Amino acid sequence: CLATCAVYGDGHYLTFDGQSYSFNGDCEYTLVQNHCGGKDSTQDSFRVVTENVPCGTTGTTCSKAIKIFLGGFELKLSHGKVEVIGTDESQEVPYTIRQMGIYLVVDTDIGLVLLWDKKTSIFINLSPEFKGRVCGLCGNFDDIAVNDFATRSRSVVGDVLEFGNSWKLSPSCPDALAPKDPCTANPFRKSWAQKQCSILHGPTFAACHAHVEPARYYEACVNDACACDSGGDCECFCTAVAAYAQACHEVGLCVSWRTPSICPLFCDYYNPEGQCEWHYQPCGVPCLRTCRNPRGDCLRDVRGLEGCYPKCPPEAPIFDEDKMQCVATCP
Amino acid sequence: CLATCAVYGDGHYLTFDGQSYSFNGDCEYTLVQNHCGGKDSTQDSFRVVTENVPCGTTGTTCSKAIKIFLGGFELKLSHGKVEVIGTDESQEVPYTIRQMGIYLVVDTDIGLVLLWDKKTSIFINLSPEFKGRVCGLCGNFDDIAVNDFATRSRSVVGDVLEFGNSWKLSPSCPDALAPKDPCTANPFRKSWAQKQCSILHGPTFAACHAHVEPARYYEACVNDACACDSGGDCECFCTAVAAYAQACHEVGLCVSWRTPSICPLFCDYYNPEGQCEWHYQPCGVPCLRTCRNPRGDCLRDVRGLEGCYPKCPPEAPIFDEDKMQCVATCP
Ligand SMILES: [Ca+2]
Ligand SMILES: [Ca+2]
Repeated sequence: CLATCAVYGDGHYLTFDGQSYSFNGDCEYTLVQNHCGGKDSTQDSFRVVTENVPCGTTGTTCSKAIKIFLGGFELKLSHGKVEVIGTDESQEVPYTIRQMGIYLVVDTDIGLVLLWDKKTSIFINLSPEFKGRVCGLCGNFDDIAVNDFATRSRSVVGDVLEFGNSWKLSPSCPDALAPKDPCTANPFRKSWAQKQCSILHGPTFAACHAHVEPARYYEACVNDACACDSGGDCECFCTAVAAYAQACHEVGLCVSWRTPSICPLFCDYYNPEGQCEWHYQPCGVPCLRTCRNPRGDCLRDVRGLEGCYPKCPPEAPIFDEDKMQCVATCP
Repeated sequence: CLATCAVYGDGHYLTFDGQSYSFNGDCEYTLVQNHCGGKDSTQDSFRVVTENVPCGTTGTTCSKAIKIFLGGFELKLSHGKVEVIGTDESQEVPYTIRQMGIYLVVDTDIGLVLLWDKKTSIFINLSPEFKGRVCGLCGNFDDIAVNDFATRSRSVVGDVLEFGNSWKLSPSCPDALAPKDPCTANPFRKSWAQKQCSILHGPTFAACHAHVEPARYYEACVNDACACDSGGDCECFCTAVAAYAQACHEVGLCVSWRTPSICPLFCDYYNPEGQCEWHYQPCGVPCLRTCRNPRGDCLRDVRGLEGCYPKCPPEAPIFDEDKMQCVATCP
C-alpha cells in the first residue's frame, strides 16, 4: 500500500524498499530529496534534513533537530516545538500541524507526511505516485532492496559507510568512521540491558512474532541500552521498544505493551479538575470529531498512533482542539 | 508530635532527633531495636533489619530487603511483595497490611508503623511513649541531636564510620570504608545530574523552601544521579525527589510536583474498561470508605501519602479493597 522510511535510535535506518542498516555521523544529512539533479518534472521540490549530535560517550550519534524545506518554506522541529522561519507572502501554506497521541503529525498537500515523537525518531510516509523519482538516505523508491545504495552519483556502492558519508550537506563536516561495540565498551550494563530488552521476546509480542522478526529490534534495543549511558537510558529504552511497537502496529494488529512500571504515560494530567475524558488507546482511535473535523467527516488515512486520547461525553462532543477540552460548537 | 526516621537513596539517614549523616555498608544492619540489653520492661521486643547490596560501580550500597521481627513473627519485604515466614499458632497477628498510594503501609498495635515504597526507601514512625528506650541506627529517642552516636556500647563516638560499623549483625561481614565522590568518578554525568536536580531549587518548591532547607536534599540528588549509573537512573532520581516531597508533606502543606515528563504515574491502568474512578492526589485523601473502614469511621492518623486513589461514585461507594473496585456492600 504505502512504503515507510523509519529512522530511530542511534543511527538505525530502514529504507522504503525494506533494506535496513546502521550508520552514525555528525553533520546535516538529507533523508528525502525531490527532483534529483537538474530534472524538474513540473513539481515542487521538497527537502528534509536531520541534525545529528554526539550523544553519549562511546561515539554514537542521535538526531536532535529536523529541518523541512518546501515551496520556499522552512520549518524547524527542536525541543518538541514547531518554529517557522521561511515565510513567503504568496501562494498558500501547504502544511498542517496536528497533535495525535504522542506523535507530532504534519501533513502536506503533495502527499508526504511525517511522524515525529519529539525526542529522537521520525517516520516518513510517501505516496506511490513518487515511485522511482526520489533519492536520498531512504534509498530510491523502486521496490528493490539491493539497489538502495545510490551514493548521490547514481552509482551503487556496497560500502555502507561510504554511502552514508556521500550524503553529507556541509563539505567541511568530518568524515564518519566505523563505530565500536557499546556493550563491550561498558560491560557492567549488559545484564541490565538484556533484562530490560527481554520484553521483546516475551509472550506480549506473540502476535508480532508471527509477522515481524524481532531479532534486529532486539539487537537494536541491546545496543541502545549499552550506549545510552549519558543519563536517561529509560527514554532510550522506551524509544527502542516503541519503534518495534509502531512497526507491528503498521501491519494492522495492535498489542498493548505499556505498564505502570515500564514506560508509563500520565494521561490524567490533561484531565481538568472534576472531569475525566482522557484515556490511553494502544491502537489509536480511527476518527474523532474536532473543530476542523465535523462529525459527518472521518479521515481514515493514518493508522498506528498510540497515546492519550480524549473521550468527549455525548453532551458537547466536539473537541475544541486548541485548549484540550470538549465544546458544544465552534465557528 | 511524632518523630520520623528516614532511610533513602544510597545510605542517607535521618535520626529521630533530627541528626543527618551518610554511611554505606554491605551487611545486615538493625535500624530500631526494642529493649536494649537484657532489660525487659514487660513489653514485646521488636527488631527491624535492612539488607544492603552493592548497587552501581563506584561502591555505593542501597537497601534491597527488609526483615521485621516481633512476637516471634518474621516478615520479609522483597520484590515489592510481602512474605511471612515466622508463624506462631498462638496469641493474635499484630500486623495489618495496607496499600495506600504508592507506599506499602503496615501497622502494628504496639504503636510502630512503616512506610515502604517497595523500591529503596523506608520511613519509620514511633509513638512518643517509647521516648528514651529505643537504640539503633536511628539513634536514641531523647530529643537531643548531639548524642545520637551510641555505638551499641552506650558510648558516643564522633566517628560516623565506626558508629555505623558497630551496628553490624553478622560478625563475618567486611568492615565498611569511606566512599569516594561519584561525580568525580563519572564527570560525564555532572551536567545531566545538575539539570535534573535543579527542580529542587525551582519555583515549584517555593513553599517548601520556607520550612525545610533543600541544600542537603539537592546534594543527595546530585550524588545519587552521579552514582546511579548501573541502569535505571530515572528511578534513583524519582526516589531522591520523592524523599524531599514526603519531607515537605510531613510539615502539613502539600505541593504538586509530578509531570508527564518528570516521574510519571499510570493511574489509568487500574481503571476498568468503560469506567473512570482512579485519580492522582498529591496530598492524599484524608479518609475513604473501604470494606474494613465503614463510612461512619475515619482514621486520620497518617498524612502525606501520594499516589493513585479511587473515587467511587455515589452509587456503590464502598471500596472492595481486595480486587480494586467499588461495591455496594461487603460482609
Ligand atoms: Ca532501491
Ligand atoms: Ca539522641
